[PDB]
Amino acid sequence: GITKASLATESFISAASFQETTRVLTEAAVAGKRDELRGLKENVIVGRLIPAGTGYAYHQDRMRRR
Amino acid sequence: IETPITANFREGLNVLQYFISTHGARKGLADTALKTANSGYLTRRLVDVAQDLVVTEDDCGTHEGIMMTPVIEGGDVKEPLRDRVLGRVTAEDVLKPGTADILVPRNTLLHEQWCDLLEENSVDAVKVRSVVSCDTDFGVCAHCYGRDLARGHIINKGEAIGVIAAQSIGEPGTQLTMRSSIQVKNKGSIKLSNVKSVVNSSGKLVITSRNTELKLIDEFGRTKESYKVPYGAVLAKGDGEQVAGGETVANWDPHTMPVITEVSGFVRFTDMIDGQTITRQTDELTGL
Amino acid sequence: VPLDGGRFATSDLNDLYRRVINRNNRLKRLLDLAAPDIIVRNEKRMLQEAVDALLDNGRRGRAITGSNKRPLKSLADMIKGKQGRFRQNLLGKRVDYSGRSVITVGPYLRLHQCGLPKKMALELFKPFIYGKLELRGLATTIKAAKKMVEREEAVVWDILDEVIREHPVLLNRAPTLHRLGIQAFEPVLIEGKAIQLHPLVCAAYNADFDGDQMAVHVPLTLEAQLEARALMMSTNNILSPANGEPIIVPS
Amino acid sequence: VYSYTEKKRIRKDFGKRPQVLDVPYLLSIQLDSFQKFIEQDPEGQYGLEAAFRSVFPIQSYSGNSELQYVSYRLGEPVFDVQECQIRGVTYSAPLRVKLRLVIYEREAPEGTVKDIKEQEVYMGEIPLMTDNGTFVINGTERVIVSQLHRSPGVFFDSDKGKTHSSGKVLYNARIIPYRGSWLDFEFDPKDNLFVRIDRRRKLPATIILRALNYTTEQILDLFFEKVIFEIRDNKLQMELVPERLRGETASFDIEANGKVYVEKGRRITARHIRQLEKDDVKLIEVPVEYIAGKVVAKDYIDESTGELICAANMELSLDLLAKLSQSGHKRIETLFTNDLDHGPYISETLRVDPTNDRLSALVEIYRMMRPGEPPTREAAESLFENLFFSEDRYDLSAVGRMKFNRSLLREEIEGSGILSKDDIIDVMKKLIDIRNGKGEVDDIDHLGNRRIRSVGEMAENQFRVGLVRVERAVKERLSLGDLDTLMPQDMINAKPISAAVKEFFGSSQLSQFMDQNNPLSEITHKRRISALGPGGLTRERAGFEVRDVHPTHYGRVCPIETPEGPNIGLINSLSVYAQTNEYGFLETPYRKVTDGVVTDEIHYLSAIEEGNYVIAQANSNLDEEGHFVEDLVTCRSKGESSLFSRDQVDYMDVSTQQVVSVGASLIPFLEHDDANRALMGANMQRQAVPTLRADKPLVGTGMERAVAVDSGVTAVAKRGGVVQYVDASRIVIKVNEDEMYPGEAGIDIYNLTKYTRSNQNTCINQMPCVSLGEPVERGDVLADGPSTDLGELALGQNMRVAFMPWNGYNFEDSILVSERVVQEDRFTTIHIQELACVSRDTKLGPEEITADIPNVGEAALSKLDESGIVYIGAEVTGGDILVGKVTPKGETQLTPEEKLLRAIFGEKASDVKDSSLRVPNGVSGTVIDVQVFTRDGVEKDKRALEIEEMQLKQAKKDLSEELQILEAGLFSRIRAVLVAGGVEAEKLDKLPRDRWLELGLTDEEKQNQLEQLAEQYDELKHEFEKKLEAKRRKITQGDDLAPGVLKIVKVYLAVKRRIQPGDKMAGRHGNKGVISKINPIEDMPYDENGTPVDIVLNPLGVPSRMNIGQILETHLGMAAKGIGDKINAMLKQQQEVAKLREFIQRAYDLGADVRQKVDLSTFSDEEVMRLAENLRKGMPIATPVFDGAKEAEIKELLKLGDLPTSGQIRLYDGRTGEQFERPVTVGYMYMLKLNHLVDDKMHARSTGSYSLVTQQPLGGKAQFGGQRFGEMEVWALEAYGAAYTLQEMLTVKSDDVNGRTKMYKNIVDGNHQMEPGMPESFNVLLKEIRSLGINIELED
DNA sequence: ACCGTCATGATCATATTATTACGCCAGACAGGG
DNA sequence: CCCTGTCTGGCGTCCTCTCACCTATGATCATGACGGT
Ligand SMILES: [Zn+2]
Repeated sequence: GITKASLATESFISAASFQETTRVLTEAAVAGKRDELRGLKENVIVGRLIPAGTGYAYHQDRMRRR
Repeated sequence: IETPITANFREGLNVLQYFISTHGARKGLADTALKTANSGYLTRRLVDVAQDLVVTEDDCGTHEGIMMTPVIEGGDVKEPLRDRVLGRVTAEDVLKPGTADILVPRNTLLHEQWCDLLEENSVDAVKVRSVVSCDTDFGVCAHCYGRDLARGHIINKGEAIGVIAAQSIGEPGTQLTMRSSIQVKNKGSIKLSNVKSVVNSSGKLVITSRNTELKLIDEFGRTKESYKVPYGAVLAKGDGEQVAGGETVANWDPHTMPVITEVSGFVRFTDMIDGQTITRQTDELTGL
Repeated sequence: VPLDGGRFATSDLNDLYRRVINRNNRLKRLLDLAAPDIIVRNEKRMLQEAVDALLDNGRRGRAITGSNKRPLKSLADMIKGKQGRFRQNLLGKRVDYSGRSVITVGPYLRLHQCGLPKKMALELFKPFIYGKLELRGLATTIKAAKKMVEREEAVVWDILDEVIREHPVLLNRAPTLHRLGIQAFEPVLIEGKAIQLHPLVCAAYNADFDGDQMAVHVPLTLEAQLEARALMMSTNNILSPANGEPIIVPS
Repeated sequence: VYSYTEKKRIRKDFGKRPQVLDVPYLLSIQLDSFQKFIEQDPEGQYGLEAAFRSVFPIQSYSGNSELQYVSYRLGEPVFDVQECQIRGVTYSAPLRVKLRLVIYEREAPEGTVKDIKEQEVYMGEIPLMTDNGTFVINGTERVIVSQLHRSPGVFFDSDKGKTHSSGKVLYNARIIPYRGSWLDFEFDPKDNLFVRIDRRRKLPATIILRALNYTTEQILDLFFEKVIFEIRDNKLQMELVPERLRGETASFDIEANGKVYVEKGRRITARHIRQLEKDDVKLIEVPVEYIAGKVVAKDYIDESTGELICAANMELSLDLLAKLSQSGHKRIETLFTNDLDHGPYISETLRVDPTNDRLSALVEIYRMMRPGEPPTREAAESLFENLFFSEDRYDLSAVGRMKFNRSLLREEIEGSGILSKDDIIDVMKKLIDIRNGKGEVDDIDHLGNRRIRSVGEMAENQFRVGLVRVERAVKERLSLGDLDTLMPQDMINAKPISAAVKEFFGSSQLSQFMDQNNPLSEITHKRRISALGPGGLTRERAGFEVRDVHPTHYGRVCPIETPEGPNIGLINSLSVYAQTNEYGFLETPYRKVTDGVVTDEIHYLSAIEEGNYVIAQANSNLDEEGHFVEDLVTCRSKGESSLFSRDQVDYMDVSTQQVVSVGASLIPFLEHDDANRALMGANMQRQAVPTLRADKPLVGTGMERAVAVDSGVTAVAKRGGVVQYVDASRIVIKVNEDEMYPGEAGIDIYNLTKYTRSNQNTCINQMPCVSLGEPVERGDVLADGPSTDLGELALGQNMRVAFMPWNGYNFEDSILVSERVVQEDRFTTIHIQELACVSRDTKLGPEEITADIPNVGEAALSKLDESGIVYIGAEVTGGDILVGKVTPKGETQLTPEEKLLRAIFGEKASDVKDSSLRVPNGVSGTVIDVQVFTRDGVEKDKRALEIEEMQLKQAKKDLSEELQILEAGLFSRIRAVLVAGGVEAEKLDKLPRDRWLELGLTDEEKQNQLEQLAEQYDELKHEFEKKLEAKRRKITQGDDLAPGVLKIVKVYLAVKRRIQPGDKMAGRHGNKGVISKINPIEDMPYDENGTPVDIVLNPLGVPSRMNIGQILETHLGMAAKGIGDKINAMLKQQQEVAKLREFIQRAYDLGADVRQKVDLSTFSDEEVMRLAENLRKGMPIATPVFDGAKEAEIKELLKLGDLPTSGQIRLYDGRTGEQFERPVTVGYMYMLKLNHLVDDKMHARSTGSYSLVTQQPLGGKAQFGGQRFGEMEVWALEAYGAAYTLQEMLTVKSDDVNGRTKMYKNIVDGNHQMEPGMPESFNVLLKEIRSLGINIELED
């Protein structure tokens, strides 16, 4: 279901901007999880270009130049 | 309430009629002012499950996609195929309903001109590409989404479709509310699906399958009606037959589950002993 | 920070940290005083409950409180909830170069332009007017320009009509549900104090005129002016994205 | 006959039903409750005496001392209301209490105390109520709002359906005490019976029945009947009453008297019961399988062994029968446990019980209350006697005992406040009866179960909580000191009492700030039935049913006036005629319809007495005697409307206005509006603003005079008489002699309230409306208030409206207004703002109020005096300096070095930062009142002494005018005395006023009268002198301030606003609208007479938003103005009074059987000219709510004027000058300006201040802030492809500080470019997550 | 009129108890056929 | 040991505007007014 599916994501900021932050931050902390940003709300949190709209060319460029 | 409000607003409502009116309107204001919270929280859950999904390819390179048919509840055909397969790219190439013709090719967007050439040929159902069958890792390819919907063309490489989709489902959350036998209507041809049947002694084709779908196909090929016929019903008609508009074609009794047979012969009571298994209840008002 | 007066309105985290440090100093002094066990146990237990109350208050039995019976807000309550950092300061932010007023009709408009008052226009476009005034050579330092628009002389309105001209603004009705609730217009200056909004566009915003209010936002940089003209302009949103039906239907 | 202000302008009145009970005093809830609270009340209850007699006598911890209670008394307040609002004090009264201390001796607490002491003691300050019904807490006039909560008593709810997911309903029985521990009996799906106390852990219910000292034999004696088995020679025979066998299938062939009655396999019919009870069958025969599961009642013991044969409440087997049969028992008592009739709920409950006696039950109850501690029999007895059975901790009120006896079908409604054994046993009996299928459950929203608290009861409860804290303190101190040496003011202290009552009146959830911008808004905020607050529900949790109008709100709580939004139906408003019962419920009047005739006696029914009887509807036709003219009449029996016969009715409603409230009974034609639009119309009629010259409603309901006079904005005459001196400041009434006291000679002075600030920044003015030499009657208006006119209620103004689409400028709901409206200055209102400048003492130095300001011009300071505080009456704009204040700061770390350096320069060089009080951004207006509050011991500057001399001369001149005009009336009485009995016609007025008091006269009542008037003269002289000295010592003395503030300068601006495109106007039916274009005069659609229409609405709002009442109001307003134009035509031609009398009489008859029936033949040729002087701007018409003016009466009144019958005039155009096709509707609508203006919402920000903890802009308008680019707007920009717009929308424009300074340099240099960086609030997120044990980083 | 006594206001550390009245809806836990 | 009531936690709409208001106390030096000589 949609709230169990958005809280079970491979990106803990996406699952922490949404409902309960305690459960998700302890699960991510004891798992040692890492957030390869790669979505819209991680980049709205961290303050950069959205990887969808005009910023999709910027993220193509950055993903190409690694 | 069994006593209505016989006075309109040009005539005056008296006191009791206005008080019953206030019952009916206070319920509506409470429903909107509490409905809006669930509508907003639904939009939030939807844009946070979507949140990631970006059109990131141009073709996933597949041949799978869902089978768009017109939807029919049992009344007249509710939503036509041109509402469901408008601007969605076909999965395999649609055969023209005559015989084995390449009417449309296998990766064409179906805009209004293609949909009119679909409606002229009375095309049954289209196997079309759906987003849930997209093979793209981490995103949706540009063909399996479909038309842009506010642009005439296909979706561009990039445009966030998860967020516009989540907003478009949750945005009408305010307008939504919060709190015998089969009689045919039109005149056409009969077809049966999921059917395993047998002819009774009288002639009415009874069915030995519970899950039988009774379709009414017209003289053109498209499916215009559909119904669900239970296990053991008295069908007035048969397979492939032509009927008249309004003629009863089905009959059953839902309060009496039929234990009808396939063959004939004599009846024996196997493991039926009166006193422990079955009981003797002679009827009061009839005697049988 | 102190409020208006002579006392300091102290935060809740200072109460939490000050209690943990008071208890930790007491426990160091007891462990020093070789106190007996039954209650050094009480001292360490009070420290355990103090730390557990600092981190996530109220997850243990009934939450501590300073004034008056309301519990005080801990670190996890600075993160979680509707008013944490995610939902209140990182996903949604308060925004400079922005304005807000009551809307009204103005049916003379073309549907790519909206009316915008002169007082709001001179307040939202203060740096562009400063840059324009410094380019002409009328003034010298920045102060002089701020005195000029603080006085509102006769020459800054031509400067204002020369910073408006091809510069879109984002009008936004306050319950934005779908993407047609943020649309970019070109301003036409209004003698008045009310945003004049083209009527057809109202059916997109769900905006009647019974007391509604809208916010204006200014695209500062050049890529944002081009995004307002090429993606978010009101001429570009004539079909609703939920379907194929036109959203600029005459109401 | 009519009162003299009702001969000024007599309102035309339609309406058919002759009234029998007039509208009561609309503020009776507040005033009657608080009069019930504070008054010397004998016989114990109610009031403060209930608290002082329930918490006292405080007896000590066995020290034989006792602090008992005598009486109480409130002294006068030190400050009256006006000085209290000006200065800022509470409006309180000191509560003196006479307490007594007695101290008993040793070995005899029934012996003599050695010493007593009775004395006066100070405790608390309770705030009094003003005559308007409001409190003054800190200079701001506040209202405590009535609460609607659950009635104390038993309550049998049914948890229907939802539990256990199998449809088996539960039943709980919540006993709701007024003060103490709750008690919930309930069931469970195993059909066991479970008690719980205060929502704690759950126990089986009969554990409390053992706690009341019941043995198990007695419990089964109570809760079941008995079945008798007699062992008489054959198969253990049975006593059988066949009523238990109603529908049971027997296991054998029941025969008796040698006759087969019942067959095996069949059930016992009712006629077989009749056979067995007709033949009087007693003993029948049972098999050995019949008592296989019968449950024994009591214990049987064997006499030989002394053991127990079978325990109580146990089923019987073969061996138990074999044991008790051979022990000598012939009688066997069992229980009847049926499927439908009587379940064994008590029996299964006792089988779950582990306890066995009283002690174990008390131990288990003591253990479920306080978990995990050693119980003791004394502690368990003390706890269970202090839960329910003590006068201290448990108290049903009289309301609670009434509901608890009524819902258990008792007789006496009087009982003790504590429970007993019979009470709990009757609760369990009624719960088992409801489970058995007979009797019904009780709904919650039924208004027989919703009590109304008010100001008096809630203040009593908060005062009682203060007293139980102080009895904790007195029990501490009384037995821990030396006696006898102390007095009962050293023990009891006034801090918790005053803290409790000051916290309740100061900040509660029900002591709220009065919405005061309108007389209507006052008088409908004081009448409010809020469901929220302490003890009630909350907005964001509940619910569905409580937000819905129950069928018993009819005539108690208004159905249509409630705030839409998050709390609909919780902020209910009380109706017009609805009183409050003796207990606290709601009651409403009715008319006792005896068998044929509607008797005109009123008779108050509650909410549960209404249900049993049958009530006729309000507007039922009756022919002059009371006989109902139909033979089917619409009535309502038990919450359900129907059609009943002519003479089975028992009550009729009083008047047809009683379902609605006073907010929504000033709406004309209410019966034509759909209920949503009537709701929005009543709410916006509350939200109006007072204009400059308020006019009148042409189409009212006649309810305006009750709302105006019965509020407190007009100056109602106390004693009637003759006016002597009218002025804009004061009004002097000379009291008539047939209304007048013998002593205290008496001519009254009304000091009006001129331009002062309301709470909503409006301008609460009072204008005198009487002439000079004019008679006034008792109970009559003298001075109109805000939004009043001649004693009526004029909220907005009435203007010429036309319904036509006009070129798009009224598209959705907008309004288009001619310039003729703004030229007439008719929507110009007066606001008063109160700007304040405090001057504190910092630790860098004190602040000054000097006029010298660093780095400002002399032209900016020319509006100041030599003292630095602005003159009275200088029109300022935004940015002008009102109070020149500079920060007295600096301080260069003291020391000798700097000590000798300060002598050279001298004083202060420039260590004074500028922090003056300035006008807010973008207002104007006039400085009308300046106050200077100064701490005593600080030098008062020059303007402070100037204001003190001004107020001193004003007070002395005003009190001298009081004494002078009062003694002018007194000497005018003295002259009237001396003429009778010893006249000096021409001799008296020559000899002086001193020698009138001592002139001789005959010893009669006249000489005694002279002695009375003389001593009243001398007493008023001495009283004048002492109160002048008291007023001077109140003015000249210092003022209390906050700790550490030197002086406060307050400046009152009076802004005078106007109209503009963007304001909100609205009618009285829900037709809102932003006024969109202020057209010129010429463009308006005019008609074939010449007059332009003022406002052009939009017709399309009528068929969807179904408010059809505004079009009938428009047509009747045009009829009213047609009559007014014909009066203006017959008066402008200077016609004699005969033709005016003819036409006014024809315009006042005009209808069906109506109530008005006036005649002008008793107005005598001078009042008719003045009545026509008041009717020439239109004729006011009353239209009551549900008994209004029908269509044919509007047509007949439009025929009296020469207007067209259909109401529609053909209208030309202003632009083209050519006719509009299909003639349009014009008329007059009474439209209101709302105070949602547009130069209070408009705001703009380029770059202002920034917040401190997260570097984002501030929020609001007063703080110069930016609009919240919220979360859904971020979603809407993700939904496009706008990526750079969102990046600068949440990095550059908002948060990143180096990013935004780079941005500001780049914008003022022409380079549109952003250097992005990072949000600083994300670094705040890193520090808050990192301040836990969590290690968040940034990789690479 | 000066000297001594009762009264009354500053600064300052001490550290937590006798109310209840949402409505689902998952998720984990002791109980028992 | 697989169903199962029962208990515990965790949600519950966005944007805006106006107003008022945040424990009690228990102990003592030193200032301040009152009365005798
Ligand atoms: Zn795909």
